[PDB]
Amino acid sequence: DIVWNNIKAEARALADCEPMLASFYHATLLKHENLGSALSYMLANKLASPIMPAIAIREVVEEAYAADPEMIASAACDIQAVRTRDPAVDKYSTPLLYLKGFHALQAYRIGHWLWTQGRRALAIFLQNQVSVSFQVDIHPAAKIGRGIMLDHATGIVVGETAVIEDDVSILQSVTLGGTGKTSGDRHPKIREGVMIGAGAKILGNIEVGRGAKIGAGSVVLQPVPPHTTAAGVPARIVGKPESDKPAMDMD
Amino acid sequence: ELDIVWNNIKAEARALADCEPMLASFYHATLLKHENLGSALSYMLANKLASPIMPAIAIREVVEEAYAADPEMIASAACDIQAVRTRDPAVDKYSTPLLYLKGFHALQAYRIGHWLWTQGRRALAIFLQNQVSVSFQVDIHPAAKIGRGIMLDHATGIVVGETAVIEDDVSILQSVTLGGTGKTSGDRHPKIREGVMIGAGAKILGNIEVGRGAKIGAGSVVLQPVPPHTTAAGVPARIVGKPESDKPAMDMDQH
Amino acid sequence: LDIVWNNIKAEARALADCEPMLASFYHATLLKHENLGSALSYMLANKLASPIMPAIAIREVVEEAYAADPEMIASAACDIQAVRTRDPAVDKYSTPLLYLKGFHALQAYRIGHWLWTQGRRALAIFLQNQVSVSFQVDIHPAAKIGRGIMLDHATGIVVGETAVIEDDVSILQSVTLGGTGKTSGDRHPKIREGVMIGAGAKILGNIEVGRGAKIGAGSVVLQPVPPHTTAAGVPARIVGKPESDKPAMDM
Amino acid sequence: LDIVWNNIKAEARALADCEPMLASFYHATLLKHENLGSALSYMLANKLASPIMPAIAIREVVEEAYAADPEMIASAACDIQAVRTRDPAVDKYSTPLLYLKGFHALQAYRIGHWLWTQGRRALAIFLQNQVSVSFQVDIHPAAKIGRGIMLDHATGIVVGETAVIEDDVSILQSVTLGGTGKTSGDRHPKIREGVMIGAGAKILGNIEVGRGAKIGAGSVVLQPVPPHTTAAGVPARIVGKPESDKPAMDMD
Amino acid sequence: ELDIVWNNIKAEARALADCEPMLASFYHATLLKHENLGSALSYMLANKLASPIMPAIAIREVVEEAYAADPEMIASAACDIQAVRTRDPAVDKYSTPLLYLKGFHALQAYRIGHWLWTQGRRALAIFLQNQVSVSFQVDIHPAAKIGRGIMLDHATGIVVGETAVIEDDVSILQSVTLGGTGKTSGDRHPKIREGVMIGAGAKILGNIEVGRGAKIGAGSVVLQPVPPHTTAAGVPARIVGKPESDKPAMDMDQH
Amino acid sequence: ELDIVWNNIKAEARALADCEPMLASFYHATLLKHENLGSALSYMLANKLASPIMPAIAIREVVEEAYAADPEMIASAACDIQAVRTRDPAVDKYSTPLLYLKGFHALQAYRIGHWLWTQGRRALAIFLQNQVSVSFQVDIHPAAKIGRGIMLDHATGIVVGETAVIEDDVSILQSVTLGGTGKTSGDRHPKIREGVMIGAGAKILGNIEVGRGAKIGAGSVVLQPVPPHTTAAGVPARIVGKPESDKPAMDMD
Repeated sequence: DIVWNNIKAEARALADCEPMLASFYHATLLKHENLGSALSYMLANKLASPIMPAIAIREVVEEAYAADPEMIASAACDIQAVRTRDPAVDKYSTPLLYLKGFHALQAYRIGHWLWTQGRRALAIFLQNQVSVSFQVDIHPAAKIGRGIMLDHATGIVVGETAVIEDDVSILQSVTLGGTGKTSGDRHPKIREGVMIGAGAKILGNIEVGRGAKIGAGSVVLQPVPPHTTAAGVPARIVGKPESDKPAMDMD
Repeated sequence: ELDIVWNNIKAEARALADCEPMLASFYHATLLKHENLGSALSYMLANKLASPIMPAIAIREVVEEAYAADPEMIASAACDIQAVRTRDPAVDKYSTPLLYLKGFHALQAYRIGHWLWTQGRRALAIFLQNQVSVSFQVDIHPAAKIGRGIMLDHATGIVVGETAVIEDDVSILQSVTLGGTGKTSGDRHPKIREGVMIGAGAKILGNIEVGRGAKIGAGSVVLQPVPPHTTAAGVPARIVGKPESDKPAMDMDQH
Repeated sequence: LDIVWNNIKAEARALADCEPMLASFYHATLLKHENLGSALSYMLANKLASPIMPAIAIREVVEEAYAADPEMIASAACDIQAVRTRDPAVDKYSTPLLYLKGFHALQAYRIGHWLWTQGRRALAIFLQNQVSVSFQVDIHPAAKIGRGIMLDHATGIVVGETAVIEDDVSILQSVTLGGTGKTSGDRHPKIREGVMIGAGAKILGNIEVGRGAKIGAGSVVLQPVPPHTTAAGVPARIVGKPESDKPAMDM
Repeated sequence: LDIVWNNIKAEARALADCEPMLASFYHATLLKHENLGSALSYMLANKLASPIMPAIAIREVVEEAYAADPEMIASAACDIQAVRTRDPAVDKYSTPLLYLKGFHALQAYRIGHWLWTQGRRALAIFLQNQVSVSFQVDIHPAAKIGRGIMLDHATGIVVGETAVIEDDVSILQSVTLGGTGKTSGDRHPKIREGVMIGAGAKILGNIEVGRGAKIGAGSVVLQPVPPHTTAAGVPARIVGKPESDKPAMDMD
Repeated sequence: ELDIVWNNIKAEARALADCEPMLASFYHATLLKHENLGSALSYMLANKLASPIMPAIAIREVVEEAYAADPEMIASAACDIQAVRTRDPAVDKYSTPLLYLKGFHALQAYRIGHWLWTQGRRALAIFLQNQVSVSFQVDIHPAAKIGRGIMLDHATGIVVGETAVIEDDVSILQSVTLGGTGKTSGDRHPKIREGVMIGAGAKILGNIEVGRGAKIGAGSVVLQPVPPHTTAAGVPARIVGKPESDKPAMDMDQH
Repeated sequence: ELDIVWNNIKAEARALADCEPMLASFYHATLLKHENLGSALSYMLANKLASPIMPAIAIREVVEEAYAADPEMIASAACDIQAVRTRDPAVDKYSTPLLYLKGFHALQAYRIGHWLWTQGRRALAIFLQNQVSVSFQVDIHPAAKIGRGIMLDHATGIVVGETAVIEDDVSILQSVTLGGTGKTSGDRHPKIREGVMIGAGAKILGNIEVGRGAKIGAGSVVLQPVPPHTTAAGVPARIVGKPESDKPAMDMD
């Protein structure tokens, strides 16, 4: 509710800032009563393709938001996460309009909901369109929570059996990928509060304890305990982070 | 092998057509309406490569030409499908690579640009090479010599340069670079041999062998040659062991 | 600018005959223009075009910027020369202009930079993020980047708000000149004249990279790096001194 | 409106099986909707979409109008019935909705009309002219048109600012309900309930066409025309009286 | 009358390719890259009928099917090309109808919908019929029986209804309606016979003959049958004379 | 006259920009961002003529060339704007023709193809002629000689052939055909003179004068010459009168 009024606020100012984009700001933000509508609009535009047009995607997204409204809530926490944690982002509207990490994340939620409902064929279709379109490959069966930030995002991979809990922050090229040719648990369970830096690779079914910090470039083959800074290739513990939840700080 | 894979695709397609009404016509357009795999492949390549400069319809003419002129490309692709199905535990269907997976699409798009480059049609090969980079996030120079039964899982970020070779039964992941060194033309890209796995975010630079059955770890930056049946790793790459199978491409043991 | 522009035009006439399907393309992009500045606005308009801002409208903006700061066109000619010599895969002055996303993203950065100078932030941000989606090269408009630069392959490059890249630098796929902290202010690398950075480096925070250094592939560089030094490893220690004065020219 | 909608849905299920290439089309346009109003907003959004206003954005506008004046949806159901009976080429309640530019233009008029009532003139005009280009039907939003209307073929229809068309009218290609003068004010026909107008009529100025008349094909009608009369000729004199009460229903 | 016409198209195309650089690739794509007329026609129809619902690539498959199944359609179209070139003094080239003239395109699109309707593929035939109305402003019901050597010059506004017939060597202009009467199915559309011209803005309603070689006046509204070798005209249509040539379609003497 | 019309367009545009938020950026893109009418015209023609074969950006280069080479086109178009505003009681704004009216667009697209044809760029002129037919339902051969202050109101169905002439201050409606006869090249299209109105669905065939100030009625099929200051009509066309004004184009009686 409060986040949505700032978006609308910022939008009125931007509409005056840049005439070329007035109608854009009006179409994406100002014409909607609430965030859920701005989200279906944005997802429809960003996922649209000849095979499924915006208008048809929007029907699907609205279905999912009608059926599990906490998605909209999740996304509002995802907006707040970016605004504080990204010093490049000074506005509640920037993620919603412009940031592929945020878009991919919300597109994941739709495919997740679809997969919950056993609508696998669609979930997979979208998963892969999102890869091509936003350069983020998240399997719909992954369990991701609220207040997440995929900053820059180009190159993120997250596989079938992964979990990401609330208040996590991830960067470009991070892979929460698997090992083996065999189905079953083989993807990381990343716990509440973790930061992962650019170009980490975290493979197999391994915990990353509640509050840990995976350094940039790190390749993490073994479990990593809470409140620990892992790093190196492959990853040994070089540290303990400077805050309880290093996701909020981005050291 | 190409007849049986094609009937499973068609089989799966009939079921999916019923699974998801919104996409019936999609499944029909991409898979069910075709007599064979080669047709489904030209369809898919035409749609995925299409651009105002060369529309699907025009790309398809080119792809069909190449498949008419070197039908083993269709064969190669059927081995690429089988490779993914077994090696990817996320992929439980012969149709998933064909419909959805940019690694598979980029790979087949490479084969077209390769054929073009063999025919001296360089301008086109380059055009496509770079469109495929933009469209699928895979940058493969057409002059590279890549074989059958290959898997570019996830694929975002793969680079493979002018003088590289990849032999049959190789498996590669996101961000792998088979890139070169120097400002000078000539051999300067890896020759990756039959059976290798390369993990996420490797960088393998210059003209260096990677022996038949080796395993390049994730994150690894590989400046010197790597012998057969060896597990390289680290930045830069030293040998930390020997892999757990003959051909670690088939297993995907990233440990 | 005039020397090459004639080579581009030359190469174009030959290519027009090489490949009939693309004659009209070569004519539209290169042969129909009196100078490089026009070929650049054409190419940027086509490559940045979107339903929200069509080629025709983007071109008006690019032409404005080139009218207002013509040294952009100059910068881009040095960017073309840089690629031709340093890329042994590229044997033609026209290849970067037509085909190479690194080159396109780089020039698109210059437009967003100019826009940001003029306080047209809303637009600069819009373009920054379209370029991320379209070319997989995220760059912040506020970064200060110079002439004779090469982003070879490019997929995955990130460069953040407070970065500097000086003249005669060469960067590869997945390089991140990214930041640290949740706070605004200087937090991105200042990469100096002559540096090469190899594939998949990650250079984080406000740190110098001295005039002529060489960052190895895969390297994660958390501390300052002195001139004429070869850093490497994860994290990065000095393993030597490069083989040329300015290792950007050699690769 | 309920019964017509179930036939559409019925026909759609059969067609979905008839033609695999168009399954997803039939599903997208007809089968996935609970009611006619939704199928109408869908169709109008797709057909009016343009880079300036995308389907998604048009749909929001159409849904607004249908929320604000639901009798539009009703009007359109009568327009569907009209075509099915009066067009011997049309054997299905779904054909107008999917395929017939006359029907589309007519419903697009209703949206621009509603917009113009709300003083949203700039939009109404924008759409009026997009519809001209897209469907070759130029209807000014300020015209007052009613239910059970059929614009069969439609290419070339013009209908001007001050025209009225009442319920149960039928019009063909190239018909112009156009005006005269350089001056604003009443200058367009008031066509009354039951009229047929044939191909390539031109009916100019502020003139009645009485309740049940029949304007022949090719006719150029400069003077008023009384009820239950067959006009014709260039210019139009009365050559008779039609064979039915309401010649719109017959198309003699 | 094919094959010689096709070499002139190709000839003209080579010259035009040099005339106009902006359109080289267009001339190459539509004409020069094809071995025969049938291919240029499927190309042309695919591009011109393409829509998000059915893309060029998909339409082309359908057109090729029809041309494989009833090759005389290609023949018919070559006679339609010849017809325009002689009868249109604005058209000095065998390629102009194929590239540019909506009458010619709509005509050939009719042939596809006709073939479809013969095969009982009504839903598609109707879809195309109406897309052609929107795209080319020509509304021809697929069930109409139209023959070779026809010219729809200008074409904007032509309507031709379910039960109409047009025989070989007919010429029709903008706004002509070969439309019907009644609310009832059955024969109710004109049977226009070999050699007729119809001028701009005629309206010919109901099941009525127009004899072999007649000439319909422009603006004419024709409610009764019209005998061979007769010039009808007026609103409604009475006979004002006899035309100046045997087959007034070939001349276009509109007086 | 071209300065003052252009300031009204710009004026109207700001008001409309506030009227309708969905279209602000449209009004800004088409009208407000341009220094003069010539730029707004190249913009509009580029967007409206754009196609996969020739994109807006490429068409605009061509239109700008023509306007640089024969600036009186822009002038012609300003007279075409004024013509519509007065003569169309449905049009109360100098900007309506420019944004929205296919008659106006087709007319200006004709001017480009005409210029191209004068320069011997026939292949392009023909390409555009026919795209305009498909896109705007107006079929005007580039070789026709058409003048300023013209109004194609509604326009759907207009045809105008190779050897036709339309002089200044003419007004034409939907379905009008200035078409020809014969299979033979040479003069065979009407020479319509200054001041004529032609009503809906006229058909005027062969090489015949229509004198300076005449009025062709709606539906009329005109096979013989028609003298100045005369009201023709009927099928075929005989003289039923004399019009109520000197130049019946300005009145639309």
